[PDB]
Amino acid sequence: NYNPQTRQYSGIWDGTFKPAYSNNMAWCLWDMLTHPRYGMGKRLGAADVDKWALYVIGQYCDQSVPDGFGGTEPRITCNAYLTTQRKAWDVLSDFCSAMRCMPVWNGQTLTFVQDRPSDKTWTYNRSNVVMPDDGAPFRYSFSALKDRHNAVEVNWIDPNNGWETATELVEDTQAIARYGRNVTKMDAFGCTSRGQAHRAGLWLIKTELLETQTVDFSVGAEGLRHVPGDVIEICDDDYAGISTGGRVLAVNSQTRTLTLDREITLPSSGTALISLVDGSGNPVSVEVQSVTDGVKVKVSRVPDGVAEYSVWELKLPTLRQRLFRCVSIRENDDGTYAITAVQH
Amino acid sequence: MQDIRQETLNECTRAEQSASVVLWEIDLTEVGGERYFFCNEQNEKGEPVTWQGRQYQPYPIQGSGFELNGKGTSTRPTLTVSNLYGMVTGMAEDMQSLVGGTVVRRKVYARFLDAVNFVNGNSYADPEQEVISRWRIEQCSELSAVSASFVLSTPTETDGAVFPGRIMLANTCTWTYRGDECGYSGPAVADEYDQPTSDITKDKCSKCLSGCKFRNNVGNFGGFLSINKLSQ
Amino acid sequence: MQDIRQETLNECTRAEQSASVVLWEIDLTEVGGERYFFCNEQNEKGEPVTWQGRQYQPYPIQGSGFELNGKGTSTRPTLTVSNLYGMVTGMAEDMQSLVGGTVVRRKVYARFLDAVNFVNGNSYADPEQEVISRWRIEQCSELSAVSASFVLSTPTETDGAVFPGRIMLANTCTWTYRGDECGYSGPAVADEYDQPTSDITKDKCSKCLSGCKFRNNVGNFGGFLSINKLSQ
Amino acid sequence: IGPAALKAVYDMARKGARDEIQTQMRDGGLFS
Amino acid sequence: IGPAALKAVYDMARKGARDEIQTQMRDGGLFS
Amino acid sequence: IGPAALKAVYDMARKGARDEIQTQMRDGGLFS
Amino acid sequence: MGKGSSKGHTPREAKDNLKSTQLLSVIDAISEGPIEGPVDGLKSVLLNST
Amino acid sequence: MTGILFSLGASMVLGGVAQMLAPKARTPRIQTTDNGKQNTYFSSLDNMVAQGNVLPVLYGEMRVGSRVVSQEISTADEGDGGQVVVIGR
Amino acid sequence: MTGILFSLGASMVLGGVAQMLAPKARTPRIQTTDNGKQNTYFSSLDNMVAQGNVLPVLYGEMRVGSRVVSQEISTADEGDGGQVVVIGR
Amino acid sequence: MTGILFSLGASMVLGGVAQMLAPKARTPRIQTTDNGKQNTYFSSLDNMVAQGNVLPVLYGEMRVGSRVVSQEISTADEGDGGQVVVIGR
Ligand code: SF4
Ligand code: SF4
Repeated sequence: NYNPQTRQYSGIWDGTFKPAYSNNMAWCLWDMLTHPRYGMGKRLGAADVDKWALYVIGQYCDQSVPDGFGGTEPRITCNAYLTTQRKAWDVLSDFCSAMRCMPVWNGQTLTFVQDRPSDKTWTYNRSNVVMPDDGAPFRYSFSALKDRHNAVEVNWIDPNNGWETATELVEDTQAIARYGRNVTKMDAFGCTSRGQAHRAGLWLIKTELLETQTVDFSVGAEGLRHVPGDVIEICDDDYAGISTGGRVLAVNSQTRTLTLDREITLPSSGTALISLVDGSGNPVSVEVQSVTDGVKVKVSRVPDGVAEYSVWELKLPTLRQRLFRCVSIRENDDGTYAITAVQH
Repeated sequence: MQDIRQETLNECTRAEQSASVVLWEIDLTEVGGERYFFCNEQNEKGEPVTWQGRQYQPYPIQGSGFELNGKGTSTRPTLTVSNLYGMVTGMAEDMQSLVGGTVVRRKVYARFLDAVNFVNGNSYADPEQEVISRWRIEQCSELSAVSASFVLSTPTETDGAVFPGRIMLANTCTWTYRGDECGYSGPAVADEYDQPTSDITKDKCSKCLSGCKFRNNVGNFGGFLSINKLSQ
Repeated sequence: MQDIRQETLNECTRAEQSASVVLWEIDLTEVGGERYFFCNEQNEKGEPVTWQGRQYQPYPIQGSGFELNGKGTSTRPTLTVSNLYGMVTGMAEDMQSLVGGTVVRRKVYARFLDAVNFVNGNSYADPEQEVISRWRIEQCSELSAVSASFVLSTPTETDGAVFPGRIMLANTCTWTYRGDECGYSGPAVADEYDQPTSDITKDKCSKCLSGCKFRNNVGNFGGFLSINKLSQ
Repeated sequence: IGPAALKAVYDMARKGARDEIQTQMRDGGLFS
Repeated sequence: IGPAALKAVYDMARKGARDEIQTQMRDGGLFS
Repeated sequence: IGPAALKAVYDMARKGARDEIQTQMRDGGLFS
Repeated sequence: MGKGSSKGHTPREAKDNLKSTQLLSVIDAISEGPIEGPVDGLKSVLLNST
Repeated sequence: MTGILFSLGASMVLGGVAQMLAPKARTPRIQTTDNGKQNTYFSSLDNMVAQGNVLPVLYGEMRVGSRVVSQEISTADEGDGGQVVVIGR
Repeated sequence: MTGILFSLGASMVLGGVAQMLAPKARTPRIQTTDNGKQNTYFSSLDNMVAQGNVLPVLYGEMRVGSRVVSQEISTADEGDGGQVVVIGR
Repeated sequence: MTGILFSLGASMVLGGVAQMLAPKARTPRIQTTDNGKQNTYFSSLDNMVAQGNVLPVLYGEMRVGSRVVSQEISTADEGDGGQVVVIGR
């Protein structure tokens, strides 16, 4: 479907390829991984790499983004002339550093996980996760002072001023007042545009200013669904200070009342939605109407087959969601899975 | 997310669950051997465990260390299997240490297992529910009279690979003989020592200019002649 | 040698001594918060320990690993404080992980502690006797429902620093806006995208030549123009 | 207390080794 | 259980250290 | 024998790690 | 011109006296696979920097 | 089938949050012969020797300098390819 | 609040007694392009390029060569600055 | 007089079977100033500076370029060593 000149897609892809010249970075990486005579085609077949994730990465790479001069340019375009002989890992982590995707081996195929906005997958409250002997279900750790970079110098070759390399400085003035100045040097791979180098530096500065928290916890017997790159929400009662998660003790369909595990208080001037797990197995949000004795609620409708001891979550409008992004899932002998995440 | 079937997720959610069975399959087709099926337990009737039609055999085998992390080095799980009776020795002397074959692992809840296993049958049998993952044997860390331990690895590993990979040589051809790039298909001509021959079994190119001239295929020569004059 | 007072040394050399009290003060003034005082125990009367007029609060806090060695890497001591009731979480969401603030540690013998603490009073009270050391919070290695653990560091650490540190750039100014070297002090002129404005809140230099020309301050330009012609 | 103690000590030794390498990497250490 | 436990733990620690260094040297590790 | 054994084993592991790194630093080792 | 192969030339000025001229013959190996070619014909070929 | 399980968050974050989401790009080593001229791994503007080196790969529009396979100097022929040739004035 | 205490003396003297009282000075890497010329980190006598490099610091009396900010060639004016201008013989 | 004894076969083989029977030869670092010229540690064909460098050792028949101890330019004497010398035509 791809049209290299106009960078436009026609319809739904069918899994077939055609030969053409393009600047797209995703298909440059695909050519790197799976070409027989010079690339890595003999070790790594075409079935081991998933062409379906590279499709959406290529779509993300071709969107129109403003440049400084007032025009519009694609985000990422591969312009490279590779002359020296390096390790395959170095070239792979130079191709995956420009489009900011981490190459992780899924169970069956090698997949690429990119950093673009995404929606939540599953919610883990204090009842879903394993309680260690210490007594702390979640353990949060933060980034260091000197690891929060503020100024980056990016090298890129200049088509206009002769193809000699030129450096650009990206800075954050507000962050420097707080954390001091932490300077870093970086190279932009396949860069021949000033806007792309500036965005490459700005991504580091913003991701190290904004996302500074990680969490580690264990989830038992239902971690089969998770692979690296999933985005999950954490509802920690101790962190928030208010009860937001539990399990259902009894359901009454005729009166539409749920007896919860612990007492809850309705917020003032708002509507609270209680998440429920349907008999089919997909979350179904329903709007809370009243709480009788703290334990009992009165939902608008009761989803079909809400069994006893099923996870429920309270979604207040005031509180902000706490999303996370998995980076490792260590299978354990006890049948539990240890999950590590970084703020999203 | 892996596209796990709905019934498997419902089984994962429940408080009281059925047994979890891991079904190992060792594939040696690429190397030149046959595919072997093993499982850790027998069924309830004292027979090999039957999943679909495979009928995995009982044999002490354990695999530990599997993980899903891309931040650091590769995963490198470990698989341990016993050879008290000398099976692993027989496979390793013959198929060159079982290095290069595939290992496929399936996790199926005992609830969906085939109805042949249980004496009273299973009404919930469903052969589509499983979780599959493929690895490739890398090394045989130990081999003894008690047990034998292999270390697996991902099919896509980048340890010995360099990207451009093609060398410009002055006197030696880098192509593979009779391959796609050499493009030669004809009668056997010479030996690997540039000695004339006609038997097809012992026809090999010497990767030299004379060896290529035997084929009159000088046009497709891999190397670039007379570079050493300039490099000097 | 530290200038320890004579009474403290006399207490050190004795055979039977009084209790040694460590008093912790966490300073968040530079970050923008308030200073917090903690101590590990209550006094003999069941009240907060009063040293000078500070009245350090009782709270489970411990710091271990302090050292004085310049041969190898830096010291990096550790400080552990509990947050069963969520105090540390409240301080960390608000003041950005308490990273950059100061920690000051005082060791005072219970003999010289103030007279308010002891029910019968203290005749030897002397507020001058203490040993002080300063550190800066570096990281929060853990934060859970049971405890919170920080790692301190020396104020003079050389991890992310390079000495010269001034880059000659062809198109970008490295000074700070309205700083000492830029030397601009006047009405708001432009935005960070070289758009005209008059609000003083959103007056920012774009570090570009046009952004500097808005100020008519080209003379003090940080960068050096037309270098890329020679570098080419 | 049997081989389980040996396995636990091996895991702790590996963790200590990683921590020591990361400590030595920074300024002033052997690897710097 | 006496100093013999300390000696055994030291030997296991050294083995773990060698294993960790060799693991780190390969592609993607700290030393690569 | 409680967490104290874990802490002692961790300290011994760190000592072993330093010793092993210094041993491998000299001629013939991995780091040479 | 064509994609698979191409040719171009700029004519040489005629001589006046009876003198011979040297000739430099160079072959360069640009890249590996099928590449699309020059962007603007002979203008994309630069000797020294002209 | 036993051991101790640790938490990797503090160990992972030690480098930086960015490195957990995307690897880091490589920078060539510095040589003082260049007088501060800075190099990159994906561009090369000069003609290099051939033997023992790899054949490069070009992925996008760019100015290229290429490895030399042949180079010689000889005497040029007077004929310009046409039937008519005129020598001298 | 427990552990084992070790002795550092045999570990500290493994490098040398001199390194225990004062750090060691750094030596630049050797490059064969110089034909055996030896460099140091506190001297440079040649003019280097400007962009992307730091502005140097000079701490004592020394001969210096410095990064170039401008360089051009043009035709010179005949006037020497005085009122009287004489051109030719 | 106690401890645990391990097996070294898997650790020794980890690099390769060849290194167990014979060490590996060293390769000089790559510099881009050479335009891809490849160097080795046992040959040098050019004249190098003398001070601060070692006096080389030659072990077999080979072309050599050697460190310079002296170099000067002066005017040459007319006498060729014989008793008779003739200047000019
Ligand atoms: S030398 Fe000629 S015949 Fe032999 S492999 Fe090379 S191209 Fe083919
Ligand atoms: S560009 Fe001009 S006004 Fe802006 S910071 Fe630099 S010197 Fe000051």
